[PDB]
Amino acid sequence: AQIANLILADGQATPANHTFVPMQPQTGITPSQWLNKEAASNIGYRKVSMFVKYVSNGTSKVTIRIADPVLASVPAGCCVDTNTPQVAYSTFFECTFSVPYGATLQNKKDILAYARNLLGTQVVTDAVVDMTPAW
Amino acid sequence: AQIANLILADGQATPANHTFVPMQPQTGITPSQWLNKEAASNIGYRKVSMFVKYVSNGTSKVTIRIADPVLASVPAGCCVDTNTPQVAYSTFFECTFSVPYGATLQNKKDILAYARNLLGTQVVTDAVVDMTPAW
Amino acid sequence: AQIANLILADGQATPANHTFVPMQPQTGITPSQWLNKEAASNIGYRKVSMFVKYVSNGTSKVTIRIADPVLASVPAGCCVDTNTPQVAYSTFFECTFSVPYGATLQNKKDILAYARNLLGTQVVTDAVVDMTPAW
Amino acid sequence: AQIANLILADGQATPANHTFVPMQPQTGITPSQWLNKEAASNIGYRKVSMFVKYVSNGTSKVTIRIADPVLASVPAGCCVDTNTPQVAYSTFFECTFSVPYGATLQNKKDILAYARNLLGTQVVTDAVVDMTPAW
Amino acid sequence: AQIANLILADGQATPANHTFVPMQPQTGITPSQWLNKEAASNIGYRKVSMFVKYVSNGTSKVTIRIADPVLASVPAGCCVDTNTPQVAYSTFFECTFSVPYGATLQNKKDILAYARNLLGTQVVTDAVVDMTPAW
Amino acid sequence: AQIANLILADGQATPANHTFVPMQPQTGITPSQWLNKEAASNIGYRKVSMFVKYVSNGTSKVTIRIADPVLASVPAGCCVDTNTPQVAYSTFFECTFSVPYGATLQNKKDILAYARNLLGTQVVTDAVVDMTPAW
Repeated sequence: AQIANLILADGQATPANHTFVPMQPQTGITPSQWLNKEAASNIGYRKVSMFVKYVSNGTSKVTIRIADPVLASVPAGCCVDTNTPQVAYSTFFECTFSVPYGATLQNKKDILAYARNLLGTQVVTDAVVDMTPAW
Repeated sequence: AQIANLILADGQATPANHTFVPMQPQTGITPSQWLNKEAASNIGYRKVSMFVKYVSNGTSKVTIRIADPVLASVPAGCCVDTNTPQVAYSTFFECTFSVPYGATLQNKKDILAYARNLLGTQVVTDAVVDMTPAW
Repeated sequence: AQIANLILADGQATPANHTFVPMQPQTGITPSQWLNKEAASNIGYRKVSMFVKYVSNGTSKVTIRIADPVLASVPAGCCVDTNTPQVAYSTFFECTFSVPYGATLQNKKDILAYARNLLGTQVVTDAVVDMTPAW
Repeated sequence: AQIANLILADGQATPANHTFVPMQPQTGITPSQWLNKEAASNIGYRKVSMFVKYVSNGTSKVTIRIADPVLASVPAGCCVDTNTPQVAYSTFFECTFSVPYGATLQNKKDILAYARNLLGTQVVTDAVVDMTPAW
Repeated sequence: AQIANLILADGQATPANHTFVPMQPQTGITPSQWLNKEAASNIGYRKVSMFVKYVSNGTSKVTIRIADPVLASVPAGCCVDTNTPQVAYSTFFECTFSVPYGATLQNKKDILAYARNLLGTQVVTDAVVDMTPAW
Repeated sequence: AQIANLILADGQATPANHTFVPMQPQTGITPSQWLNKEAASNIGYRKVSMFVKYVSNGTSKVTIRIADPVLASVPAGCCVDTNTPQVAYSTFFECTFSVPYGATLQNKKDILAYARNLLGTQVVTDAVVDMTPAW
């Protein structure tokens, strides 16, 4: 997988696809990372990043983080320098897969599928969106 | 979501549903958690735990961790006992959603969808199974 | 040479081509490296790494190292874990070309050819396989 | 393999064979080594040397080094004592095979072939001759 | 922009394309750099290098330098060996684009075009080649 | 080269020629400089300046800088009088040619052409406009 564009669909009544241009690939410590480039200021750009640490005799790790910021919009007549905008708040998602040495390709398939199916579960969607726990 | 059984499909040619009995609900200090209860050994049970920390003025946090013990993959010569480190004989997935107070319902839906679509992406599938990163 | 797949033939009666997926390109500090990705275990993957340090006034250096884990050869009684030293359960080949600044293109071609012909020589083949030196 | 002459072909449009007389064989610490005996002075002679350390319970090692020097030629009318010549620069190739105890003859064949095929690869010839990396 | 070959036309009656093989991609402090690979010795290789510092809130900076070295041809008198070359002199071009936070994309286009056209201008060609100012 | 008008094409879908009336000829330390004269206030005038330091025995130096300022449009809130304009920001381009004593006239031509073509290159256009490095 050479680095290339990334297309992720937001959650709406009808999802609309959002595109992520690559900015830096994975070499050494630095992780591969993409930018959305949709917001008004350079700071509102939504970003994704990933790093695949392959440990030949040890615990390999895949780390992913997704950042969705929302900029601070002030009334139009008001005066805050547009050259200095701030981020009001930003949602974050951070996950890490930990795969032992000597794990079967089937074990890797297994855990990937468990993670994806769990995040697709009604209890998980319920918890993240409505803030509703499993009581 | 009252705590109840949880059904997650493994990754195979034909995926097979695996069931998760609940063990305890979510409390203020303990996270809700389930158990696979398939393998004969206490070790081979697969666990899934989740916790929804609501912060009425601050960053709420949903935390999820999935553990799949792969003892089949362990060589016959290696002995597994209480002192064997967990991260050496089982696969793990850990994610955390961070949701600031004042996030629109649409922001919550958005980040849930971004996470799920990203883990569905081919680049992620390729990186977790074939260990191949984005270079 | 943009980094791309690498195909190396093993030594058998009928040699069998083995493919090497690229993992990361060559950077100023990290060397370009590939992976075999054949054996089921993370350990059994065979790696090949290379780095070309250009010294515009001095001794440039090309460095290559090849690692073939032979876990089949390990006795059943011996356990292999993170603490097992690498050089005990895998074969290794490490070479370094040192090219001074001001070397004619013909000097570079020359030493490449001398190295390749020497490793092709029967004395080298005999010494590496049958452990028999030149006495 | 008793020590005997060595014939290595340089890299040219049409390679021309160069011969290496043996000077010292491998006994104890001292490695087997051959000399080209083609250059004008005794210091320009190109040399090859090899050592096969057989470790019965441990990591056996085959070490090879090839030295191609180019002497310093000064204008004929100029006066530098011909009894005291210097080497302007010299190219070097150094490789080490590391073979574990208990490695199959097939594993030894394998790694020898991987090394030879890799040094024969277009990316390797490109890197050593043109100073071109894998980017 | 993944790093790839770079083709630049020299200044002649009829310009001739010169190719620049990459040596180093930009990562951290280390800047992207390409080499000409035409002169025989490792020194004569011409070098182009660039570094893009993106400052998310501030003055971002693109820095570029072009180095055209010419090897010295010594006379008989000084008696430096024909084989050890030295660089006589080298022409240098070093530019820096400063792009502030609030800059329009059209502004970025504008200034790049002004720079290119100004290096095209008769006044600049006159000044750089004949050392004649604009009096 | 007596100082005279200077015409430079802006970067647009269709470039439009912009004229630069001279203000100052190069004399002593004071460098030649031209002004755009398009924005209404004396501040918005864009400025091009150049200085040719001919060093009869040493490294001669041509220095150039292009300043593209954009006037600020204030909102109603801060209540700076409509009549007093302020400069919001300005893009800057600054280059320096270094020509050593022994440089061939062909070498001067060469480096000027390399600079112009490199500012033409897709990598540089990409980097300056989208702040994307050559990774």
